[PDB]
Formats: sequence, C-alpha cells, structure tokens
Amino acid sequence: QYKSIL
Amino acid sequence: IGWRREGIKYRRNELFLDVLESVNLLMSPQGQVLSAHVSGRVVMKSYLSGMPECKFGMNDKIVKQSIAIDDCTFHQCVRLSKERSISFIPPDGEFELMRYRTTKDIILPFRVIPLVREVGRTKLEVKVVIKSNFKPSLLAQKIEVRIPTPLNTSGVQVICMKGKAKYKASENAIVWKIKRMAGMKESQISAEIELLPTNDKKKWARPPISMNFEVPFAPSGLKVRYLKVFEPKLNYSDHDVIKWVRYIGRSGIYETRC
Repeated sequence: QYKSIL
Repeated sequence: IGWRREGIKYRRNELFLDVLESVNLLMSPQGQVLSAHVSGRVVMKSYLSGMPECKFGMNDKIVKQSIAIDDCTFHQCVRLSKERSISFIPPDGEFELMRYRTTKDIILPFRVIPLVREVGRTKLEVKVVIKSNFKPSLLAQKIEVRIPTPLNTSGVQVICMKGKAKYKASENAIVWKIKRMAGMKESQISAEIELLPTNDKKKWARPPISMNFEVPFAPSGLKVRYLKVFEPKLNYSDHDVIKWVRYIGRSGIYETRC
C-alpha cells in the first residue's frame, strides 16, 4: 500500500 | 523556525507521504456529469535528520498525465514562490503539507447504471450495474451501494452474484456491500420491491443511488514525482533517504440519479 517514490 | 527543534538525528532517515482525496459526484439519469470535484490533502510523516530543505514535486500541469489545481492552502513552513515550487523545512513527524481542490479531468472510479420497471402498482423491478473504471491491477475496497426504496415497501427480494445485500427497512434502502473489486469490471444486483397500496396521487420522488468506496489512487490524477531532501550540514544525501507514498481515494458524496 505504501510504495517507493521512484 | 518554531515548528522544528534543532537537535534531530535518526540512522534511518525516512519519510512517508499520504495523498488523501475525497471524490464527489452528482450524475444525471442519462449519464451526464452534473457536478464533480475532489478535495485532497497531502500528509507528510518525516523522520529526517537535522534541518533539511525539502522540495515536493507533483504532476502539476503549470509545472505524461499532468493535473489541474483550482486552489490550495499550505502549511506555514512552505515558501510561497510563483516558480510554483514547493519548498519547506518540515516539522518532525506527521503534519499536513497541503490541502487542495480539483474540478477538471477527474477520474470517476465508478459508474452506476440504474434500471427501474413498474409492475402494475404492486412491485418494482430494479437492476443496478456498477463498473470499475481504473487499472485492472488495482483493487477497490469497501464498496457499498445504497439503493433507496419507497415508504410503501411491503418487502424486498434481491439477487447478487458478488457481495452481500440486505434491505434495511428503518433506513428505507437496500445496501449492497462488496469487499474487493478490480479495475475494468462489471457487477450487477437485481431486486424486486414488493409495494403496499398507497395514495395513487402523490408520486415517488426517487432519491439517488449512492456509493461508498475506497481506491488506491488519487481521482484528481495527482501523482507524486519527487520529494527531494537536502541537509547541507549533515552527511546524508537525498538518495540515502527512504521514501514512500500512498494514495487513498474515498467517496464523498457520490450520487447517481435514477
């Protein structure tokens, strides 16, 4: 649900 | 700088962004969009060392898919520049970074198609179809469709393949609940509404069918492009910071007239 900011 | 003390140290320098939007819709019986807007907030949770210069970049179109803010207030820490850059030294922990509104190019995650048939004056035949409109790899959660029933309602029969539904007589509505549902799908509910007799003269003012849902994207179209951290004293670069974002889009008022 939190994902990395790419 | 009275919102952040000066001593702060973490080995694990990490932040989290929550983009939280409530999407609002009023739809005509013949699919026209009568009214729609999004209200959003970005909340930041920062566990960063020292006093750092953060720069928040999004897919603002004034600056691919790019989006249109009608207006927004910021948190005092934000340096008001009109290059339209968002600059701040954040408070520690959690705070609201910005609040915003959008009216244009909104993704309406759900389409509701109602169909109603009168059967003499003894019953109503109702079919409702919902369509998820968004990437198939994404699931909506916590979907409720609320179908209002008239006051002269003897009783209610419903079939649905997905979900569970109950007639809730005190609330004068059928309530269909679905745990999960993926993008680019259809589901339907059929219901038969048994009527009591009533003053033929006064007609039924059919209130809208409303929905609630939660979706893991921003209906405004907002995407976070970067969050840049520079602390010029201390010895950690931007690429040392662990960065996270999540999106939680929820229905506000989301009403479709039948």
